[PDB]
Amino acid sequence: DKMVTCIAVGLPLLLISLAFAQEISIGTQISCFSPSSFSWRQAAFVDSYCWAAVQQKNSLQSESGNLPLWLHKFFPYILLLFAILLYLPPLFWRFAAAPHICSDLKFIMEELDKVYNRAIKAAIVEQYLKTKKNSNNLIIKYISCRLLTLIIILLACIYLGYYFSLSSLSDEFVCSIKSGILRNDSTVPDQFQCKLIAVGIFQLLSVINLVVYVLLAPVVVYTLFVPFRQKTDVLKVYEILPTFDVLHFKSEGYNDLSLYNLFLE
Amino acid sequence: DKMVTCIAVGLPLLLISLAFAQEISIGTQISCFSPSSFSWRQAAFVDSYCWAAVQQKNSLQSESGNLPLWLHKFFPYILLLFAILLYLPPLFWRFAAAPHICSDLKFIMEELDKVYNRAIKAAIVEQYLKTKKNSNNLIIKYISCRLLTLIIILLACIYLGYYFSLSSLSDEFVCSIKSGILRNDSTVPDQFQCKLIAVGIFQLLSVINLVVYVLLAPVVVYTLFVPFRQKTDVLKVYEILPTFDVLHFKSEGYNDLSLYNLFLE
Amino acid sequence: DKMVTCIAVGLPLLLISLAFAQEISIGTQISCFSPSSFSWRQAAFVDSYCWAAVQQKNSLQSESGNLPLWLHKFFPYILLLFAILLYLPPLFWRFAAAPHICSDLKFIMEELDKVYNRAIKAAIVEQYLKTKKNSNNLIIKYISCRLLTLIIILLACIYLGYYFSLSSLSDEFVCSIKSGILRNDSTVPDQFQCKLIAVGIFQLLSVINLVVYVLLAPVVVYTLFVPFRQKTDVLKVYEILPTFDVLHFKSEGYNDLSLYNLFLE
Amino acid sequence: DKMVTCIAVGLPLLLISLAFAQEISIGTQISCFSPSSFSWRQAAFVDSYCWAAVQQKNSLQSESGNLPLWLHKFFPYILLLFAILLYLPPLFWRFAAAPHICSDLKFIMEELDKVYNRAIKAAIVEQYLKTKKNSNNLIIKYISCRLLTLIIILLACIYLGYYFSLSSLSDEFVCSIKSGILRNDSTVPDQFQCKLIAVGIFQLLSVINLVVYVLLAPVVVYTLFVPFRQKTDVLKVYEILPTFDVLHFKSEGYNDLSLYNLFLE
Amino acid sequence: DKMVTCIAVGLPLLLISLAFAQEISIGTQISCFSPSSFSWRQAAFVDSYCWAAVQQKNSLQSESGNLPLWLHKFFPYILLLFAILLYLPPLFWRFAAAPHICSDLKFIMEELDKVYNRAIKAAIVEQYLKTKKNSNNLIIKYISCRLLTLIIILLACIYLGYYFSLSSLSDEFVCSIKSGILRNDSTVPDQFQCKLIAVGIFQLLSVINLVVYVLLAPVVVYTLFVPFRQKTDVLKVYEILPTFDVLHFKSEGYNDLSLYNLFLE
Amino acid sequence: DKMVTCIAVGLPLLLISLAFAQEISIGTQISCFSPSSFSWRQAAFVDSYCWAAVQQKNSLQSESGNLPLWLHKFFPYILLLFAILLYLPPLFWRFAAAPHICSDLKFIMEELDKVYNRAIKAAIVEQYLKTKKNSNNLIIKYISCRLLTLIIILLACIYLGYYFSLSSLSDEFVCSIKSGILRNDSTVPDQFQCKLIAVGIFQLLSVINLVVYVLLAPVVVYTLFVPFRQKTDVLKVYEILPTFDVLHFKSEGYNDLSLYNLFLE
Amino acid sequence: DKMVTCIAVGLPLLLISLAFAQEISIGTQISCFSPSSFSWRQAAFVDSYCWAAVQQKNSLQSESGNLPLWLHKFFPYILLLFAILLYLPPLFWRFAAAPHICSDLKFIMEELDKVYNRAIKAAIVEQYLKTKKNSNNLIIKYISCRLLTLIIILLACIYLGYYFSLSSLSDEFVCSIKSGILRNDSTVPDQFQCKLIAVGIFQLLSVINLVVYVLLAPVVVYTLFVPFRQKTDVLKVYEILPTFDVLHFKSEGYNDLSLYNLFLE
Repeated sequence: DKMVTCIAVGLPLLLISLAFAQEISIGTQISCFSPSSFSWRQAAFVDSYCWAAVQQKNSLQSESGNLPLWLHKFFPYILLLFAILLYLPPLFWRFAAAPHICSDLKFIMEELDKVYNRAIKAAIVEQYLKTKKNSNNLIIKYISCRLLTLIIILLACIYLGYYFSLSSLSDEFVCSIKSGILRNDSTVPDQFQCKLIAVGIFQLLSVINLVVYVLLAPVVVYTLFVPFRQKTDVLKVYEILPTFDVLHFKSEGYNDLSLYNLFLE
Repeated sequence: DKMVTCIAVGLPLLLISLAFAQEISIGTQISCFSPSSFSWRQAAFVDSYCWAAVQQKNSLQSESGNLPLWLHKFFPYILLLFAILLYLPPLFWRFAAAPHICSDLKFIMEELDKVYNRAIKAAIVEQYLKTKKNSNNLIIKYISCRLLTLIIILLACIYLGYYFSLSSLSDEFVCSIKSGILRNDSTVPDQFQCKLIAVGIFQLLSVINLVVYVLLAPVVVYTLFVPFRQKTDVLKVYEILPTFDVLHFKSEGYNDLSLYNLFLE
Repeated sequence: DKMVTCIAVGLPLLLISLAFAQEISIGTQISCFSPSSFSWRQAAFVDSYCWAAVQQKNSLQSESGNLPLWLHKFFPYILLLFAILLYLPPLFWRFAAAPHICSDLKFIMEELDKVYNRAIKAAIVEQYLKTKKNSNNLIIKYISCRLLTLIIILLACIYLGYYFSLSSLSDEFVCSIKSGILRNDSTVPDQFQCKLIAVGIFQLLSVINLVVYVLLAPVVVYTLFVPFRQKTDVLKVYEILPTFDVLHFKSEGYNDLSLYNLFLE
Repeated sequence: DKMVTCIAVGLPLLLISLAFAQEISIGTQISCFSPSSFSWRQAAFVDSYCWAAVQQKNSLQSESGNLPLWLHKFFPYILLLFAILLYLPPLFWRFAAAPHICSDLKFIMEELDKVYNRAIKAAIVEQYLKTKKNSNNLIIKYISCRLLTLIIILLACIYLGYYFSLSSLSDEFVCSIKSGILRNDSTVPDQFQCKLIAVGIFQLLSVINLVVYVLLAPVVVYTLFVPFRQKTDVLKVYEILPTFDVLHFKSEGYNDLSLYNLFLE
Repeated sequence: DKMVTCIAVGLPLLLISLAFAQEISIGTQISCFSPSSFSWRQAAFVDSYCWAAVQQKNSLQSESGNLPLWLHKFFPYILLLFAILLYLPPLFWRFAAAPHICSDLKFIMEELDKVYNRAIKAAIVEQYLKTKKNSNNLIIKYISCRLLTLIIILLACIYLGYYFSLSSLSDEFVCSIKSGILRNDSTVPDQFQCKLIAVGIFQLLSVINLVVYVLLAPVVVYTLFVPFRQKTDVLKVYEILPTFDVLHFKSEGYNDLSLYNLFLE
Repeated sequence: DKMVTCIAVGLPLLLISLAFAQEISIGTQISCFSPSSFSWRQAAFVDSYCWAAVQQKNSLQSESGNLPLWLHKFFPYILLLFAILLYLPPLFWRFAAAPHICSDLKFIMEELDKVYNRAIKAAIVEQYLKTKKNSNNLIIKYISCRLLTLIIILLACIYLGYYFSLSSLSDEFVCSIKSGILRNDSTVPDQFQCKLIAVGIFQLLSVINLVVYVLLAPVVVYTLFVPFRQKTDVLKVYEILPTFDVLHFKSEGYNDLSLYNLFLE
Repeated sequence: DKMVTCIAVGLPLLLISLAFAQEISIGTQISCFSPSSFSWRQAAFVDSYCWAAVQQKNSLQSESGNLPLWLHKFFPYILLLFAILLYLPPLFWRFAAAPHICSDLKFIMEELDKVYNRAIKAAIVEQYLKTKKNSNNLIIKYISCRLLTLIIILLACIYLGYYFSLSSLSDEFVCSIKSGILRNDSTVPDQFQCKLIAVGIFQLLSVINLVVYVLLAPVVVYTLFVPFRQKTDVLKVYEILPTFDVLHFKSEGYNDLSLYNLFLE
């Protein structure tokens, strides 16, 4: 549990703290080039016009190549989704298996105090491996979120891995008010070479979250390999090995593991 | 309870966190095109004038087609309503059935310790199925909110499903101060091609809440199908099957379900 | 209690959350039309002048018809009053009847454990209906707030019902600085067709609170009808029926209502 | 206690919530009429000059009649004083009589369990009226704050009652920089017809707090009339009647008042 | 304790709430008269220049009379000092005498239960006045803060009493940039009749805190007069009378003072 | 402990509250003299340029004398360091001696209840002075922070004592953009007599923290003088006298010090 | 534990408080030199353009020498990383060894109460050194983070040590809009000698965090030297000496270390 909950608590909390670190350094959102003192409010109009008309013109206006790319407006907006989608398998395990694993904890704790009163009588345990001898496909419904956590983290490395080769010239784009000319065909200049403020802190943030998840994907791969090195195959681990390390979850007793020191002599 | 409370807690909390994610990225609300440096305050006057006169002119001024459409001013305002209307059936069940289901929990817990002291005597339960043999239309008054939660989520998919085909050209609209000409008929230009700032984050938010509710409406449909696969029809499930899974609600005991392991041998 | 406290907790909390939803979308408060770049501060002076001189000129300056109507300056200001006036009858019942109803709860709980020890002896209750046989006009002093809650909710539907037919042209009004001409009679233009920013979110908020209270006034009317269908008239319900449903208030016991299951066989 | 603490808790909390309702709708504080684009900062200078020179010129500059009236700068500032001066008699009673009334509560609770063990023996109280037969002028030191709460509420109705007849033309006042002419006698215009922004929400707030206190002053007058209708004069109520209703303060027991039901038969 | 802690808690809390009441109504800090549209930033430069050069020119530039008077820049800054200096003697008594007075409370409570078990035996106390017969100059180290609280409150009435006769014309002062002329001797006007914004709420705050402390200094004088009217001089009160009223500090018992009612008969 | 923790809690809290009192009255940070309406943004550019180029030019540009003095940019920045460096010896004693002094407290409390049960037997203690007869250089590792607190407070009086004689003319300094001339040698004026806003509240804050620490340095000197007047030299105080006053730390008992009253007779 | 947790708690908390001390004194982020009143919004456009185009031009535009150096945009951004990377080894030890060291604490506490009941019998312990005689490479997996904390702190002194010799002239850089000329080749000036606002508080913050870590790196080196001076080599310390000082972790008893005082006589 603890090596799983370490990642499953610290990593979306890391990503939401990093999203807030983005959110402090916002300032404004976009700047456009107003044509040399024609007003103040017309400049903010053109700026908000082009920041609203990024997604809208499906034709070619930036001549960038695959220019319908939605121009990375949404990194707090995407990172919120990715943090809560990594947060949902802990919520699923904590709201659909924690009473059942608490009953399993009560079972193994009455089993260990049964061993304790067997040692008290030394001044039945033999059946409890047979109590967990059945099929029990139900703990494989718990193991599926451990693969489902690898699913979102793998595509995040493909999502942010798209963000590097995007960011050559996907920031300075050319925008217009063509329907503004369509009113009068008289006055306003056509194109304004605007530019987003965001990639100065966004592009060098796709170093960090990418290199964190790539250097942690084998740690989540390693979550499905302790069931291989303790005499049982993945078809046969069904109840023991997803409880055997979970025997170390809450606490122990004065002789839960000191018998090994006692049986040593 | 738990598969119901999972959705009924996480989903309006999702929608209110997404409403706050909208509320951080507001900035301003609308920009209008002031006619080339005639003042500063007259520009904000025209801008607030047209943002106040969206709903008012019932005649044709945008030439958009069904242009009395109220121009999506209200998405935090609508989403607040939809979050609290999804929040109200949990409030109704928690304030009108939780003492009665707590009495049901006390009844089934004294029933299970009656089974426990029957096992203690092995070192009356036979009547308790007959205690719940009556009509009891009262739990069908609890099942109605499970349909009433499907009611609001279904129309939300029709509400946001309206929002896509709306958003072709329901953003750039044309506005005027015609009563301003009616003062003097002298000076001010007539029409100003204003534009809302909102749909750049609103329209690509009607992807998310739509696709979440469509991929969760069969999960709320599935809330009325566990009463079909356990030997009783929906006319006959009245008390057992809305308590049978609710037997797994708070906790269990050392032998509430370990008898199956004991009766196995 | 619970069907009463459901409304009496959730509805003024709804109205104060909706007042805060108004308070987020304020922006500015009013815009006026400054005459074409005569200053910046004179524009804000004229704007604050007319937003301060709404109530003051009792003569006809808007030519609107019943134009001394105070021009809806006060909807957070009125809604705060209406929320706290709906909050005061719960405060009155909780600070003037909750120790007495706690003594009533202690009386009925010693009555039910008297029934319990009567069942223990089966291995005086007959007097307790006569303990509550008197006049007791004092619980009618508790029933008066249930009518007093209907009083404020009924006039709120007449208050907001006034707000629809008001809002035809009670927003664009004409204002002046006539005493400003009285200084010099030289320079300033006379009238400025100002306009409030508020009714774009205020008028379509008098849909919501109106239709909520109209669809909840029969629910508060229904609070005085359970005392009619249980063999006693409103002159004779004095103590039983305002305690009979209040017997279901805190909790019950293992045999407070399981005797009906026991007496069934 | 409870009918006293109802007012003494809810009413200064009402006035401080209403002061904060003023504090949200502030905006700016005063506007002055800058003479037609002479600068921006000189306009704010003149505005802050006249908002600082309201109290200073003791001679006649507004020609309003009793124009040294300090021009209602201070309504959050005065209302804070009036709220804390209504808050101080509850603080005085809670910090100078609550241990002594807790000892009185301990005395009457050991008196009622003395009655309880007298009823247990039925399977000395006769002295306790003589324990409270003395003079005890000390509870009259508690009754003085009930008159001292009427003192501040009465003058508040004279304070706000002054505010109506003030507000005819005590808002638009005329101000100058005469010492500014005394530098050069050259350039600046003399008088500026400024105007406070405050009375649009201040004057129609002296409806509310006035009509609340006038419709609650007989409720505080009624706090000194229950000691008249229970066989003792105000010279003779000294200990019984300011404890007799305070017998209903914390709670009761199973037979603190059920003896009346028992003695009925 | 309680009549001391009433003042010692409520009065610096009053002064810090009044300091925050100042802190809400700040707005800006000073306005200066920019010479008729020479820039915007030069106006704020001159304004911040003169608000920084108030204390600096020790020569005569205001021609006010004793014009090195530092021009009351510091009333939140001074009032913070005066609040914490009135807060420090409660901190000193609570951190240097509260365990010793808790031991004194434990001593007098075992003394009163010794009287209680003497009354139980009626079905040694005679030595305890001799236990407190010594010199004990140590409680005079507690009485010194009661004089030290009078020290700061007395000079505060001389500090704020200086503030009235100051405020005739200590607000409008004349300031320059003479070193600015020393650059070029060409362009900038010399003197600017600036004015502080502060005394409109500062001077009529030296009514309030002055008249509060003057009407409370005899209440702190009265703190050293109860030791005179109970048979002992101030040389002989050393332990009894600073504990005799402190016998009424925490609570009492069922017969701590009801013996007087018992010995009455 | 208590006379030490009084200073060690109240004094860095005083300095951080005074740093926040600085932080409220910031406003802007520096003003520069823009040459008579050449733009707005060039003025803020020059102002931020010179506030960034204070430390950079190591040559003579202010002609002030020892003008590389870094111009007191850092008083919240320095005061934060000095507050946390005075906060660190309490952290060191609380995280490296509080369990050991809690064991010492447990030892002296079992010693005092050993004296208590000796008095109970009157109806071994003689060894406990020999238990603390050894060398114990380890409490001298606790006494070193009491000298290390005097170290930082002494240099603070030399740090702020430098700040007075600095502040003659270390505020108005002359700055330029010489590399700006190096672009064109055409347009911009060379020098701008800027001035910091800070010393109006900074210089008259080096009165307060200086005079507080000078009037408290003998109080920290007095922390190493109680070990001289109780029969042992500083070489011999090792365990008794840094525990003897620490015997008065948590509490006492009914006869921890009342034996002196008992042995008096 | 405590000398380790002192640094491991206080030092990243120091660095994050110092990062927030940076975050309060931000103001703006960069200023550029707009060419003499050509607009307002074009100035902010050029400023945001060059603050976005710092990293982008990989060719020579600053002529600084190794000018692709990314120009220290990221000191809250880097310091957040360094604080959480110093925070992660405490998280690793607290989530992967604290239950095992709690079992070790339970083992040594039952060992000390075994010594206690041996002393009670004086009115088996001999095996417990042999219980910890094995290899136990597992505590060397705890000692690796103590080296891994030295890893990040060592490179931080090389990271900030790079920052001094960088900051000669890595602040004033030259930037252009060359693609802006490529539109028209007509109007805009080419180069703008902009300058970062950050190094006035950033460069003299690389004094502090550098000199803190250099004066604390031997304290973390000293964390691996107590295992050398207590008779065992680093190959043989495996369990005793990383538990021997951890015997002083939670608390002790009345005779856990008072036996040394008892065995002294």
